[PDB]
Amino acid sequence: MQIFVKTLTGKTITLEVEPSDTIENVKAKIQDKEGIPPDQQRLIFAGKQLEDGRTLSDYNIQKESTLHLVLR
Amino acid sequence: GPQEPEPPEPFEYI
Amino acid sequence: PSNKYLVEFRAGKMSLKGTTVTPDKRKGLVYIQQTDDSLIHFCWKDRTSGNVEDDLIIFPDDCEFKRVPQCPSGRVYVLKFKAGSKRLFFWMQEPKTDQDEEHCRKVNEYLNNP
Repeated sequence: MQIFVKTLTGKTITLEVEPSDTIENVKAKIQDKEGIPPDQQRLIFAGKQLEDGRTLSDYNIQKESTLHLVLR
Repeated sequence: GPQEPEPPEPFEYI
Repeated sequence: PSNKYLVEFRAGKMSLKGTTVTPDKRKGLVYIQQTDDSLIHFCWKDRTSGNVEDDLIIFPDDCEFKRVPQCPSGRVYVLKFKAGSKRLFFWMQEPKTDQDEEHCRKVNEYLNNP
């Protein structure tokens, strides 16, 4: 499924993900596409910071959702 | 202090 | 010196089950705070315990904060997440209504402006 990742002021990217992808899998995909190390990424959706160890399905993240990326 | 309002009644939201 | 809330007002919570929204009777406080990472937090605190029990990080276009016209016995507002089904309901606890609309404006302005 397609989702989007966007910083407040930065580029939008699309990712190809599955509901079973973990948050750390998504951070690795962002690193592959944008070069941002996972430790510098915070992902937020629907008011919640997404925690390592959980899946997209755990957070009810559906196709075409936008995850908000906050960088250090 | 001035009395705050009482809670509203439950209502339907669809 | 301590960082201060951008807006705050007394309000209780309500909960939706099925199609019925029922009030929580507790005294509470809605506030918006910007943390020093520049993120905007929409929060609700229990005024009796002082415990912050909701703290959501909100980005522009996540949400709308709107009057709910379906309730005539209170001033009920909903924080609606535009992309899905997530809703948080509140009922104003200020004794008078003369800052309700300004509070609503300020919530929307702080949540939706970068």
